[PDB]
Amino acid sequence: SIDEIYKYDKKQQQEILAAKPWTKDHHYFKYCKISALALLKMVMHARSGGNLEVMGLMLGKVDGETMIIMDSFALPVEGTETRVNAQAAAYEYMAAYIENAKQVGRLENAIGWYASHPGYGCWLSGIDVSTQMLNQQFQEPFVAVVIDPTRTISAGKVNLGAFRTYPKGYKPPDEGPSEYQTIPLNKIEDFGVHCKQYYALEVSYFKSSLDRKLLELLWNKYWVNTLSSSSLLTNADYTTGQVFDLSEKLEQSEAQLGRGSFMLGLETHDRKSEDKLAKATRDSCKTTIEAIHGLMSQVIKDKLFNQIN
Amino acid sequence: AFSFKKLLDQCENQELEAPGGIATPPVYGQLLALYLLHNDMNNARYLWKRIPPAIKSANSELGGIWSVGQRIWQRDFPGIYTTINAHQWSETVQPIMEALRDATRRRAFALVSQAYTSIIADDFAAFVGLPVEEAVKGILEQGWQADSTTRMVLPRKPIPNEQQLARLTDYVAFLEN
Amino acid sequence: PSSNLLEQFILLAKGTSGSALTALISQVLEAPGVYVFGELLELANVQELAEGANAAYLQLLNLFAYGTYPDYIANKESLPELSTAQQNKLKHLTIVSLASRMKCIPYSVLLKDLEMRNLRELEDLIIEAVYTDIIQGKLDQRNQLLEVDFCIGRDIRKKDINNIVKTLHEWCDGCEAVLLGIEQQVLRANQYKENHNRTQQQVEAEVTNIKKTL
Ligand SMILES: [Zn+2]
Repeated sequence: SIDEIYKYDKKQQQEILAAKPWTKDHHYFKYCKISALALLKMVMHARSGGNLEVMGLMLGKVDGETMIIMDSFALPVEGTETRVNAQAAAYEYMAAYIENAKQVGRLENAIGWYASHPGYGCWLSGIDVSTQMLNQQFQEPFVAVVIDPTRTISAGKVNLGAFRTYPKGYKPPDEGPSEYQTIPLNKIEDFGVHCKQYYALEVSYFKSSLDRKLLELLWNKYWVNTLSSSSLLTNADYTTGQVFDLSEKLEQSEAQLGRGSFMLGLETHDRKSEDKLAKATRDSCKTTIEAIHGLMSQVIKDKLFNQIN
Repeated sequence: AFSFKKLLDQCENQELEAPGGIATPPVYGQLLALYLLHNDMNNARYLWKRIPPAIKSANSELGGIWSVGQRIWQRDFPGIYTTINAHQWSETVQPIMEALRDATRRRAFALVSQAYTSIIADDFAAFVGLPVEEAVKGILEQGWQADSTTRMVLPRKPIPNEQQLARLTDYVAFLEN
Repeated sequence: PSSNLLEQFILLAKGTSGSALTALISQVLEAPGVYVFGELLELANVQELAEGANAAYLQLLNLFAYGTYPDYIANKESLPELSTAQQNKLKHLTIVSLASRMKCIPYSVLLKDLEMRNLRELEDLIIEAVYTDIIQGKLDQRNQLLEVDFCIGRDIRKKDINNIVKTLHEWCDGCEAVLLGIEQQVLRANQYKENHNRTQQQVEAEVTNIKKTL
């Protein structure tokens, strides 16, 4: 059932919020499901911000290890945040909008915050980490989503990440692919200082009626120029960096395996090594299938156009 | 060529199903001749070693074909053509020996064209088993260059959409699961 | 303003005709801008010139409508003597016919079809045609090739309508074939997904059976 996810069960949410399973595991939340509406709104806000960072709130819910997102809304930022934080008259519009949604139907409460990084990638800065750590202390089920309007245009695919922080003092396990990202020199220092204080969630969608309609319409409308070359992957950057990350991860796994071959009776090492190899394989397979799809479209369209008759 | 391959397959089958374990001399002669046609020197050499000496002594033609095969192994084309045209081949061996001679001509013609940017006219004449002069007119009509002063020859070196769609679909099916 | 001038002469041709019309047609062949002559040919007074005694100008106009420069050279005895503008216009029209068939025109073909001796004036003719929005493309002097990306069309003797219909039918058949191929690929992908689901359900059934066994 495509529309099953849109059903809101208030008592079930209250039961989950009373249970607090995330207190039993700091890696509890692993997946982030984002609605088409949410994605579109967030991307539009980020690109209207242009080269300036904007932010908003995300409405949604939790389901097992998965955090869901549905909505998002701007807060009065008089004089581009002339006061502390991008809030000013924040919950003024927020609480009104919230009571108004309890009135017109929307009952999904705050599930997180989104912020934009125009032209400098998706990750959490020191300020972002402090903000998310605070959000993980009051509204425990919160997620820091970062978007990139400039990379959305450059690479073609929307650059989006979902993140959760670790509590002060707590160390992550050895397991950690950590995809490589191009970070400008004015941001790389802060990135490196805080990159191990949080982790990235797996961001996934679920199709839907919102998708079906939106996608079909805009697609036909603007894709009459269906060519757009055919390979926006031609830019080395993305592909090259992904392949480099894969190589690094696999070489690290090999170094581990070589040292673990001496220790007889370490099952955990074998477990993490197998998992890392498997993650590397799936990442490579997704890249390969994307390239294959691009080639398929290119070949079909080019053959149709050039020598049809 | 296609008929020769069919004959070779039939002759190979007849050798395997030999009642007394030995094939008739015509079958062995055809088998040895057809191996030389395809330049399958290893199979021809092993078949010759397999044949008992009784047939070799009772059939001097079989030894003559082996001598031709030995010349083919050494790749001495003037000797190969001389040995081919020296021994009288029976009605079952003359047509295939002529095909072997034609195969040698094409093999030598292509071999010179590839590895020899410039070759002496006498050397090319020896390679093709023909005297020099009409060999020159044979290659001039072939669009080649020949220098009369130095007697040097300058030879001139010469997927459907459905299959692609099937291969791409195989890509996708393999990477999907 | 060529179209407006063309329409005004069309309106004038509905009335005054004869030697004035022939001189008017000659002015059309001399006035730059007019690259389409089919509208003039459809006028009833042009058909009046067909039965009229004078035919040199009509055969001249007919050649500009469908013929090319080499045909005009052969007809130097039957056609009125052209002007510099008339010759350039015909040469531009001939280039249009040449560029219509092949998108890459070697300089050898250009020097042959248009009686072109000097290559310098050939470039002048080419750039003049491009600058007057007749043909669009790029020139490759190292390879001596004329790459034409886009060019204007020409009129039709009502005999190329069959060729147009055949080309459109071939395009429709090719599009339908590609659509059927895409549908077949979609069906094959669905079958592969069904096979994968069958393998998964077989695995889960085997697992459940062993769980029940123990
Ligand atoms: Zn940030």
